[PDB]
Amino acid sequence: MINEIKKDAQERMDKSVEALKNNLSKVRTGGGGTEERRKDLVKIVRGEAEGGRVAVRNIARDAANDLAALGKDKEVNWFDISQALWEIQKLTDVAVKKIDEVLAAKEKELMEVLEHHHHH
Repeated sequence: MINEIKKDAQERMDKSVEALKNNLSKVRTGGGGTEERRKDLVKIVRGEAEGGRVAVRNIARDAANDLAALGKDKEVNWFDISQALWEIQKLTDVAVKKIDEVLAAKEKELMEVLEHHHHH
């Protein structure tokens, strides 16, 4: 079951990160804005990013709990469970780092005034 748990977890986390990108692509200025108005949009995407983090962490937790439940099975090695929990932790770390990077790039896009934007 271990391999399945780890696989599902990677797939669900990848799914969460892609959903975040999808959702963030809807948040946009339409080609310009005052600093204040662009910050309104930044607050929204910050909220969504934390939603992504929550989702990813929830997935990791479900996974760890599914792993621990295997304990009851004497055929399952303690060391395989231990390794698998370490892998789940790595997956969360990678996923959160990506969400953080996605958020930083999105905020910069929202805030930075470019020559082709309508100016205020």
